Amino acid sequence: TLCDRYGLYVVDEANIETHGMVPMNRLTDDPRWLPAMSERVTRMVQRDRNHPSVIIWSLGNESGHGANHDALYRWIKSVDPSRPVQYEGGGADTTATDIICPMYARVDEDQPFPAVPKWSIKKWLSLPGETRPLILCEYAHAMGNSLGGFAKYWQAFRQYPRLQGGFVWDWVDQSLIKYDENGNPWSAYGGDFGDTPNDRQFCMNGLV
Amino acid sequence: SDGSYLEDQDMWRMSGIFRDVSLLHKPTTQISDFHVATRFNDDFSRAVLEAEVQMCGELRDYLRVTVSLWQGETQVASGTAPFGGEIIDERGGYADRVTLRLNVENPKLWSAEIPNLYRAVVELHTADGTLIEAEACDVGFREVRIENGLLLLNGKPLLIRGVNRHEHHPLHGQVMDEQTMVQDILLMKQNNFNAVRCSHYPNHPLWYTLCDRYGLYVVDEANIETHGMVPMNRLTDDPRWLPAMSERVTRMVQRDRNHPSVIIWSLGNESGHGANHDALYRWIKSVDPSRPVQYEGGGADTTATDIICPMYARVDEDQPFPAVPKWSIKKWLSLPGETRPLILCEYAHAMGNSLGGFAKYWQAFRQYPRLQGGFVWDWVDQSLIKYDENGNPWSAYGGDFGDTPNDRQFCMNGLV
Ligand SMILES: OC[C@H]1O[C@@H](SCCc2ccccc2)[C@H](O)[C@@H](O)[C@H]1O
Ligand SMILES: OC[C@H]1O[C@@H](SCCc2ccccc2)[C@H](O)[C@@H](O)[C@H]1O
Ligand SMILES: [Mg+2]
Repeated sequence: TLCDRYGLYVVDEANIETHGMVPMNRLTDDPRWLPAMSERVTRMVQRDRNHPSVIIWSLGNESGHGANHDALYRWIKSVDPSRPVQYEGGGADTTATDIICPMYARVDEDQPFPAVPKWSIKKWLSLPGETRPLILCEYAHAMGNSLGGFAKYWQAFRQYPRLQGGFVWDWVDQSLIKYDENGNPWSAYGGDFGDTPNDRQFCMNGLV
Repeated sequence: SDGSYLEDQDMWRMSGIFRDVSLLHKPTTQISDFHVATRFNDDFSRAVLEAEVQMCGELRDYLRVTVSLWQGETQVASGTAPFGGEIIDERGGYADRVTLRLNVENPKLWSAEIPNLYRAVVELHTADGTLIEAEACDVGFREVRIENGLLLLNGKPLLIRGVNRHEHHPLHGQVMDEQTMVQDILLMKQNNFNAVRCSHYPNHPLWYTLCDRYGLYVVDEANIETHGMVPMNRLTDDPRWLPAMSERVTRMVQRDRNHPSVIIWSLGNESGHGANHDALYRWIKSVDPSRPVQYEGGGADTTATDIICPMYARVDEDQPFPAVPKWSIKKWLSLPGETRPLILCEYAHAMGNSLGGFAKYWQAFRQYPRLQGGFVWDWVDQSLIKYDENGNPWSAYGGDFGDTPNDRQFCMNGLV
């Protein structure tokens, strides 16, 4: 409602992420989990499809590429043809996305990982056969003293028509407040609650 | 002559009988044309050589054509037939043509790395075995196609290490001899070049034979350039010049279509974009579907080219001219709708102390699949020799012969 009234474009995303599985698509390639995944996608679309600010649907995040993703991509295109669908898993340019949507691809430097390479964004555009627009779903990881080389993304976005921008990672630090002996507040991060294992200060990636 | 309007190439303007003169004797019944084409299975393990032969003179029932294929001294394949093609339309077929098909198993493929050649002999003879006349040419088995935005040879993507070359000699002007041609080919291969662009007209016929034998890819180019017109397409958009332009394109293709080294046809150079170029692009695709056609005029990516072929586009910097912008080559590839390969028909102008930033092109060629290389401008300086008072020779350039107006030292752009 607030994004409709003030004016922001929204990507609305299904609650599906299976990052810690080995391999990452162990559940999203299994037909026994197709029921559980379909409730997460179909109920989001039935709730939010009347909002003008929602311009793109997303199938979730970091769950590899499985046949369950293709089935659900096609379900949304059929019930709601008025918005594109994006999905980054399985190398950011599978048959389950309308937009190439890499995370942390660099402007000029290739990172050739096996099965899921991250090409430079200028090169990705022109691979044999490729016609889709490119919008980075995560770029410029703002952890601590960061955003070096930000100008280099914005030079490329303005020069190439099919580079249509991206979403910085991310808005606000996820720190929590703890109290010392004198009752003075302090900012705490992973591991400060006796939680173990933990990922320490990786929870603070915000611009604010 | 009015033909001078179509020959405004950047070079010395000279005149005369500057190539060979010869007499040829043929019998009255004679081979008047022949074409050779090669087709492959998916992995290049089986080929069909198809030969079309046409005759002139009086057709008789006893006339026969034999085509044989030789590898060294070993005969590899042979075929024989009487005249009479298959039915073409409601009125019949060509009584004065025949098509032989020869199967070849595990052919050795031609490329610039390994220039394997066969020899095809065509014999017109009587049914009882008397020879009337024989003709022959060198055959290279290779396939050139564009697939999914890449130029492929024998199924693999090419990287063109090319140069532009003019026919120029400092003492003899535009007269080419064999010794000069061989010297240029050895120096090119010794400096890691694999391709040559005939800038900007068909070459002496011996050039294509040497490129077949030593191994260079050739772009063969029609003698059409109207650079000094305003606007540049004033003649190539006029239908009254369509006759003159079509003779320059159709006669080049009828002369050179049997050479394995010729892999790409070009419609000429710097003549804007006119409806005459579209008509002639389509003529070549129809008579010779086995080679791509390229043309740079009118902004390097018109409907008259299979390859985007800019001249002097930069690696990273755009040059946005009105109507005919030169995009950076990395950006050109990804413009909305664009799917073709990109090969620069001229880059890295080598005038005087030059080629700064050459490494930057080669970094981009190796990183982007659809950037498949380019032709440097150019091979040899076009200087001429003059003599001083003591008879000592010196190298001269535009304006040193009292020629005016002239373009001074712009005639020297060579790597040698
Ligand atoms: O803010 C951390 C980022 O971590 C990387 S995993 C690679 C880095 C990593 C892996 C394991 C523990 C800590 C960091 C994700 O791809 C991003 O979406 C984001 O969550
Ligand atoms: O070697 C000179 C080059 O000149 C430029 S025109 C622009 C430069 C120019 C124009 C008029 C006179 C002198 C140079 C051509 O496009 C090239 O193909 C090549 O011929
Ligand atoms: Mg010119």
